[PDB]
Amino acid sequence: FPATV
Amino acid sequence: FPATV
Amino acid sequence: GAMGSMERASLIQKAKLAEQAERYEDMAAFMKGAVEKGEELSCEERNLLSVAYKNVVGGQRAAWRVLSSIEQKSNEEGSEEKGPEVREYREKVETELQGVCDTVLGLLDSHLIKEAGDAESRVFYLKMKGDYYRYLAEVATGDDKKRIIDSARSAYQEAMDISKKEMPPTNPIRLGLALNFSVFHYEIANSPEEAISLAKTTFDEAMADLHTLSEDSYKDSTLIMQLLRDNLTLWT
Amino acid sequence: GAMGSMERASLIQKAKLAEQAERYEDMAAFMKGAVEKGEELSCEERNLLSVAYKNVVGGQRAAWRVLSSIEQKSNEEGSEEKGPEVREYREKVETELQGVCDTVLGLLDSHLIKEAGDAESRVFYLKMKGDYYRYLAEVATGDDKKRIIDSARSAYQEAMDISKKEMPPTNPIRLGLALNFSVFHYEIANSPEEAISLAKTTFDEAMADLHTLSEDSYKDSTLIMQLLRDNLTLWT
Ligand SMILES: *CC(=O)NCC1CCN(C(=O)C2(Nc3ccccc3)CCNCC2)CC1
Ligand SMILES: *CC(=O)NCC1CCN(C(=O)C2(Nc3ccccc3)CCNCC2)CC1
Ligand SMILES: [Mg+2]
Ligand SMILES: [Mg+2]
Ligand SMILES: [Mg+2]
Ligand SMILES: [Mg+2]
Repeated sequence: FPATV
Repeated sequence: FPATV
Repeated sequence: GAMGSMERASLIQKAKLAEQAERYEDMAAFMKGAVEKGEELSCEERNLLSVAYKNVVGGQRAAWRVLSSIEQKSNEEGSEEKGPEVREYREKVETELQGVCDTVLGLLDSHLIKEAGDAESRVFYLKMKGDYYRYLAEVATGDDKKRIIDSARSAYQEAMDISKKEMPPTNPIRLGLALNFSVFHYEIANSPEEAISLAKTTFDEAMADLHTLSEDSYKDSTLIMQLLRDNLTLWT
Repeated sequence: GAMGSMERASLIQKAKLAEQAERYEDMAAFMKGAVEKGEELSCEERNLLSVAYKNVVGGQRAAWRVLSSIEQKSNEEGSEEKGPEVREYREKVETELQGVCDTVLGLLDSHLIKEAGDAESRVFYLKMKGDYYRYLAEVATGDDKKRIIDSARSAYQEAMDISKKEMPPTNPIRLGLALNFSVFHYEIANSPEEAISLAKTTFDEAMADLHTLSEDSYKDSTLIMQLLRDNLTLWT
């Protein structure tokens, strides 16, 4: 799963 | 903190 | 009960899904619903009940300790007055914790304990009763504190008496009961010597009975024996 | 609002305590209460709001993915029929997730976005709007799925347009917006090339502007630049 902020 | 189950 | 319309088997199925999803509040609600159907619980079902509430109350206790620490610091000399908020929010978490404990104690009293005739089930429930009175004791500061402590002690003692009569010294329930009653002595009853004696004797009696066990039983028992050792290491 | 009787400052104070105690549901409720006082939020307060809901919805999304996986497996050939329970419980978690998203979108619409005139605040809120439509899109399967996706895209695009005009390429809000809009492209809009192009261009434009920064600003910007790189590594 990709990084988000 | 001590172990409990 | 909001779970009154759901099948017992469906509640158990969903408890297991909730566990997989780490949704412990849901897991506990499903298991409360299952208990409230009024049938006795199997061993697997008793373990689902205990896992669910242990995780819920474990999270509350951790939060309560964080908040209590902040509150205690606010009452040291030279600490700036920040108003009632820290106390209020500690009280809020405390009240929620008490509520969960009262819910579990309620299930045990109505009617899990009275219907539990086999040693393994009766000891399991009475251990739980001691545990949830112990969590109440951890936050108790008033008139009933001694009675709460005694209620924990009484439940653990009944469990101990049955476990010593009816179960082998390696039985994981007997071991876990002893582990937790030992922690009761150390942390709640201000009896560290009793705590140490109990942990040691329990460990040594289990060690001497390991030879009777299968590989799988050996694994189960030694895991809890190591927790006894871990505590003894902490305390000595 | 159950928080209507509590002081704004007390709600903010308690949000911070809840964060320390890892009580993110409480933190979110406190911040909702604070927003509902009707005053604009400071930068610190906007960050408390976003941390609270990110943690709550993050937990729901993780649970939803566990349950969706189980459900998908139950619909493979040779899978034994287990009844409606897995679907029901996935639907339950889904509905709760949707509720949280609708709550956040509601705060943004009433009236955080319309009162936000400074670029940093307006971009922050519009990024949040894109994010919560993105979470709705992740679970959407019906007639409104395209419109939900477009609502995310529209909010992110407005945020992008303001951020490019009004903020330096190293601004952490601009970077985080680009990171998340890139993930929108990859995971929601089936546009991996757009995702990769955006992440790359954002990274390279930030790299070229690092020389203008203090040590502390450099730390903030490079942290998010590394997340861009991490995603690019995942995708290429
Ligand atoms: C058959 C029955 O009634 N219960 C099964 C036992 C409880 C679960 N268990 C354990 O060893 C763990 N938990 C507990 C141990 C002892 C008392 C209560 C709970 C040990 C800690 N990890 C989770 C399982 C096996 C026997
Ligand atoms: C001043 C203002 O309005 N916001 C402060 C910014 C958001 C918080 N932040 C971050 O770098 C983290 N979070 C976000 C970054 C970008 C957009 C939204 C949130 C980065 C991830 N770790 C937590 C803080 C600094 C600037
Ligand atoms: Mg109290
Ligand atoms: Mg003795
Ligand atoms: Mg649905
Ligand atoms: Mg472009």
